[PDB]
Amino acid sequence: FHQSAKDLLDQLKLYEQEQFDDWSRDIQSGLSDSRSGLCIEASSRIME
Repeated sequence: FHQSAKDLLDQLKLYEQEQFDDWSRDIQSGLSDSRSGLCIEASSRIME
């Protein structure tokens, strides 16, 4: 049982790391490209 379950645990951890690797890059790219560039503050409107 342990042999099987342990190997599964290793596979689970490897998948997690792969998804994190992408996730970290994803957010860093988004910010550095289009969402870190001096976010425009919210403003109210009454003219329209």
